Amino acid sequence: VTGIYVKYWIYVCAGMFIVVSFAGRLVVYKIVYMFLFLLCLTLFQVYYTLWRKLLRVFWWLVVAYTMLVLIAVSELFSSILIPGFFLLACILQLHYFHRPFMQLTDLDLAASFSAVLTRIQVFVRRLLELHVFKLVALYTVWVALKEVSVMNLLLVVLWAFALPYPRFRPMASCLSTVWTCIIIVCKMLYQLKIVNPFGVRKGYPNGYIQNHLQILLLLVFEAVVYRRQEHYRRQHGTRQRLDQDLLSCLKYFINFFFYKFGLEICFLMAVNVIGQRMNFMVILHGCWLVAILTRRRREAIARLWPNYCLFLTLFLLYQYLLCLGMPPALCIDYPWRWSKAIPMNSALIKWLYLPDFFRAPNSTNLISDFLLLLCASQQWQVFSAEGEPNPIPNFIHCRSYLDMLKVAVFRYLFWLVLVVVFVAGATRISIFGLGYLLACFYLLLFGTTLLQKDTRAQLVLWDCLILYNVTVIISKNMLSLLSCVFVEQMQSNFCWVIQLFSLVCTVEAGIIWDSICFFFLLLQRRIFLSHYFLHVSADLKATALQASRGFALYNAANLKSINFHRQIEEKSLAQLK
Ligand SMILES: CCCCCCCCCCCCCCCCCC(=O)OC[C@H](COP(=O)(O)OC[C@H](N)C(=O)O)OC(=O)CCCCCCCCCCCCCCCCC
Ligand SMILES: CCCCCCCCCCCCCCCCCC(=O)OC[C@H](COP(=O)(O)OC[C@H](N)C(=O)O)OC(=O)CCCCCCCCCCCCCCCCC
Repeated sequence: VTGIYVKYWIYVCAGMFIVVSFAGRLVVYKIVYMFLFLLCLTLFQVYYTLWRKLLRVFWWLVVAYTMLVLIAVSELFSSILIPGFFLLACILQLHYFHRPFMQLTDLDLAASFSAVLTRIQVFVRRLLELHVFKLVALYTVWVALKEVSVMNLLLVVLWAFALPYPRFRPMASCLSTVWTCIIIVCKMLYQLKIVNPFGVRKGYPNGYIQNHLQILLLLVFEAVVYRRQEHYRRQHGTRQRLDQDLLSCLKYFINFFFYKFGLEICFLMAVNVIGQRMNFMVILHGCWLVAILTRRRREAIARLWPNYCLFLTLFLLYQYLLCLGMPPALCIDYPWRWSKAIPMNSALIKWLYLPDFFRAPNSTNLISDFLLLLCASQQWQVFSAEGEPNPIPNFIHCRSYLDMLKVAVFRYLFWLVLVVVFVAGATRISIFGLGYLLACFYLLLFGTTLLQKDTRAQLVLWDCLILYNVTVIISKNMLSLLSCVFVEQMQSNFCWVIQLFSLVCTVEAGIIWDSICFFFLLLQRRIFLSHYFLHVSADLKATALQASRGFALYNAANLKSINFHRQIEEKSLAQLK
C-alpha cells in the first residue's frame, strides 16, 4: 500500500480535482480557478516545461492551490464538503506522496504479467503510430461528430495535415493540447447562467465538455507512455527466421504486417469508403483510385504517392470546411436554395454534398476518409523506409504445420478466388453479374493452362479482371445518383432500366461481395509474384510433362487382371478335360 501510494499519487489528486465538477451552476471558485490550474498543470506536463522538468514547482503550485481553496472556504450542507475533502487529499499527497513520488518520477502470474507489460510498453513505444492512430480516432470521431463547427476545425486541420507529415507531428500535438485547453475554457465560460440568448455550447447537463476532457486525457496518456518508454530506454533476420514453425511466422507478421500489404490495405479502405459514402465526392475518389491503379509498376506508385497524399488531405480539409459554412447568424440563404423552380430538390441536395440547413450533410463518414488518409500516410512512411528457392521445394511437400498452410495458400487459393467470383456474380442480378459469371467460367475452364503460363500473360489477364471489377465499382457508384435522386420519375418512365441494374439505395454494407472479390483478386495478384509460387508452377509443369505413363499403368493393371482370370478359367477347363 505504501509503495502504491508513493507511485500512483498524482492520479488521485487529478481525480479529486476533476470531481469538483457539476457544482450546480457555474461558479468561478467551483470551476474557473480549479479548471485553470488543472489545465495549466496538464499543459506543463505536455510541454514538459515544469511538470516534467521542474516538478518542485508543480508541488509548490499544488500547495498554492490548496491555500487558495482554503481561502475560498440544504445550501452548504454538502457543498462545503467537497472542497474540504480535496484539501485533505492534497495535504495527504504533499505529506508523504511528494518526495517518494518525485524520486520515482526521475506465483506463475508474475512472469505472465511481466511479459504482458513488456509487450504492451514495447508496442506503445516502438509502434507509436498505433498510439497516434488511437489519439487521432478520438480527436476526429468526436470533433467531426459532436461539435461540427468552428473552434474544433483548427485542431482537426492541424492533425489532418500533421499525420502525413510526421516531422510536424510532435509540436502539433502540443499545440492541439493547448487548443483543447482553450476549448475547455470556452466550455467553462459558456456554461454560465449569464447568457440568456461560432460553435455555441448550450450546455444541457453542464457532459457537454466530455469531448475535450477525453481528448486531453488521451493526450496525457500518450505523453506518459512516451515518457515511460524514454525512462526505460535510458535505464536498463526475421525473414530468415520465418520458416521454422507457425509461431515464428505469426510473430513476423505481427512485426511487419504493413510493410508488405500496405498498398492492398489502402486499396481496401478506399473501396470501403467508396461503399460507405456513395456520393459525387466518392466519384472523385474512384477516379483518382483508377488513376493511381492504372500505373502497374510499384515505382510509378512511388512517384505518384505524394500527389495522392496531398490531394487526399486537401480533399478532407475541403470536406470538413464544406460541412460547416455560412453560419446561421446571417439569415440569408445559400446561392442555390431559392423559391425558384430550378430542377434541384432535397434528394439531389442530399446526394450532391452541399451545405443545406434543411438537410445538413452527414458528418459520420468523414471518419472513413480520415482512415484512408491514415493508411496513405503509413504507406508513404513505408515507401520512405526503403535462398528461399531452396526451402520452397521443401514446402511443396509436407512438414510440421507451416507446409500445410503454405500449400493451402499458394496452390489451393486460385480456385477459392474463382468460387468467390462466381458467388459475387450470382448473388445479385445485373449485367455486371453476368460479366462476373462469364469471367469466372472462362477462368475455371482455362485454369491449369493459365497457371502454367509465364508470369507476363498471367499478370496481364489478372490486371484486366481487377480493372473490370473496379470499373464495375465505379459504375455502380455513378448509377447510385439515378438510383436515389430520380427513383420515382425513372420508375414511371422506364422499369427495364431498374431491371438491368440494382437501383436500390444503400442509405461492411452495400457492395460487400464485390469488396471481398476485389480483395481476393489483389491478394492472388500479389501471390503470382512471390518466389513461393514459382516452384508450385514448376510442379504443375512437371505434371504436364507426365500423362504419358498413367494410361500405361492402367493398361498394365487391366492386363494383370485379365490374365489372372484367363489363367483360372484355363485351370478349370483343364480340370474338365
Ligand atoms: C494495443 C497494445 C498491443 C500490444 C501488443 C504487444 C505485442 C505485439 C508487439 C508487436 C511487434 C513489434 C515488433 C517491432 C519490430 C521493430 C523492428 C525495427 O525496429 O526494425 C529493426 C531496427 C530498425 O531498422 P531500420 O533502421 O528501420 O532499418 C534497417 C535496415 N535498413 C533494414 O532494411 O531493416 O534495427 C534493429 O536492428 C533493431 C531491432 C529491434 C527489433 C525489435 C523487435 C524484437 C523481436 C520482436 C519482439 C516482439 C515480437 C512480437 C511479440 C508479440 C507478442 C504477442
Ligand atoms: C468458422 C470458420 C472460420 C474460417 C476461417 C478460416 C481462416 C483461414 C486462414 C488462412 C490464413 C492464410 C492468410 C495468409 C495470407 C497469404 C497471402 C500472402 O501473405 O502472400 C504471401 C506473401 C508474399 O510472398 P513474399 O513473403 O513477399 O515473398 C518474398 C519475395 N516477394 C519473393 O517472392 O521472392 O508472403 C508470404 O509468403 C508469407 C507466407 C505466410 C502464410 C502463412 C499463412 C498461415 C495460415 C494460418 C491458418 C491457421 C488455421 C488454424 C485453424 C485452427 C482450427 C481450430
